Amino acid sequence: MDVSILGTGLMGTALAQALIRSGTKVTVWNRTADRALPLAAAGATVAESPQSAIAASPLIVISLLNYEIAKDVVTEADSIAGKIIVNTATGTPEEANQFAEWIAGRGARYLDGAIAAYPEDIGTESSGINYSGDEDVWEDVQSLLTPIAAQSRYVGARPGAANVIDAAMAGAFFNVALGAFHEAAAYVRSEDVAIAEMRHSLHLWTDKLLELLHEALKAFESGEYETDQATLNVYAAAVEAWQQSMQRAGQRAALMTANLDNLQRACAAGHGDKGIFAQIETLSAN
Amino acid sequence: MDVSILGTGLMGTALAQALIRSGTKVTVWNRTADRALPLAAAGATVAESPQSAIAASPLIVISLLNYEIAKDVVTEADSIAGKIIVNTATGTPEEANQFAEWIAGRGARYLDGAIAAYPEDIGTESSGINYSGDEDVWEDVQSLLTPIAAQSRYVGARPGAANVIDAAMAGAFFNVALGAFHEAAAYVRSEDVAIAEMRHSLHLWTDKLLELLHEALKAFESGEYETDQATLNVYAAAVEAWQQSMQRAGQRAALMTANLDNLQRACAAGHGDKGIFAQIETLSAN
Repeated sequence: MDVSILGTGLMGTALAQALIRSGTKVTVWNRTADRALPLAAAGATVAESPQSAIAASPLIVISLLNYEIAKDVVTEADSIAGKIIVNTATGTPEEANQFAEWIAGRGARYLDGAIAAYPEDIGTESSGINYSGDEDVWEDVQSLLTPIAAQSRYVGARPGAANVIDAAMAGAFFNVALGAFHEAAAYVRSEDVAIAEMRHSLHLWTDKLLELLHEALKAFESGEYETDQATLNVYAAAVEAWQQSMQRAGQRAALMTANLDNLQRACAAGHGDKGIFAQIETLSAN
Repeated sequence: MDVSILGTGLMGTALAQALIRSGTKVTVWNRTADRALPLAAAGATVAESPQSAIAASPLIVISLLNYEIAKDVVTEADSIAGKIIVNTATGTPEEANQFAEWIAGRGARYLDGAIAAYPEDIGTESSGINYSGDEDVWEDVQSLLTPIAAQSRYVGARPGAANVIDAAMAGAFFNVALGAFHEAAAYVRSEDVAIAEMRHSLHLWTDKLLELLHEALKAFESGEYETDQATLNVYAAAVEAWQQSMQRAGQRAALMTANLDNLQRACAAGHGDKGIFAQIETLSAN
């Protein structure tokens, strides 16, 4: 089974490159056009149009800026029927559900995608893609798609699901975490301590965070926030003290305040004596 | 050279245990008292009092609740002179600077400590301790202390420095990051997506975060926030969209709002077109 990629903007290219070395006939197409030139040299048919691209292959992997564009690009096909559309655009679950219902109604199969990886990562161990939607579909493309990422996982029948998790992981968690470290290093610099001396500990802390993440997950699946050691109250105190120390250093410490606030709410709603994982119970705006 | 540990409350014990297997004479003491019983069985002289503990050995590693207690415990020694005091209590830099100046004035040498590790971690690879203060001292105890942690680093002549970084790393960064993931997983659960499907990606994301941390660090040392790809503006948009999506799901998304706020300030102060590492320039309360 052969595949066509709509979009060559670094990712799509990487996607393509991986698929060719995996052992598959590949056909590309790009609205920017010239940017797909190199792919030919690799070993990929380029294509006049969307229409010819769609027509070339039974599996179509979209790789375009957003959903609006991908809607517009496969509007130009006339018939997309009996084809598999695999859209790896990041966006809302709503966007993914609308677009899935649309593909379904032009007699096409769908699978929504979300890519945890830098373009350069795609061949290698440091790469993961999640998919959601008709599981029948994922079953029919696993073998063809798993090769291009180290980790490839069907994460649920809701089309919007890979987008929820990509939001959660890349936004809610990842980006905030990356800001937290800015607050951190700014504090360290404001105490005229050398920021460099935070270098050797980085991997200890990320190693520690990972463990705890797994543990938080366990405690979210279970109801069990059994105290065990350091309680909500303990943490609210420690963080208040850190906030203050950060504030006195002349740092808005906004992430910390938000962390504190989250933690106090958990205590004030009477979770003060459970484990930290119980701060989850008070994150609804209510 | 031999050592005495004041405090056996899990950590101190672990500290002790490690020091004995390293090949050192060890002498313990505990105010809770009974809790030091087992250490004897390992191979450690227990001690009537602080005074006898201090007196037993030239190097004294304190391991007590806070600084107030450690002040009170070595007030009871009469003479602490020509001894090395190594205090591994977490606290403010101020607390560390007061206490260092005090030890210095009873003719004793000081080194302030901060422990990135769970008690159980102490023997093993997953362990680090930072020290700050007179570097002459650290030079005289490196060989005796490095064995008990995988990573042991003198992080500056400011006594308060190990406490600044432990605040930064464990509070500003670590704890906030652990909250961010609560916001994350709460969002995922609120879209009736299964929280379990965030398990396999965890180590990819923590692996990614580590790299970026190193990179942020590079860009903080350098002035160089050269754009290179995704700009402040790009990120402010993505995060606003994520916030909204999280909000619409009925989530206070406070960490995200704070992250957004941090990011907008950076743009409004005209960094919109540099790399994300430039959000640091706008964290002062100003």
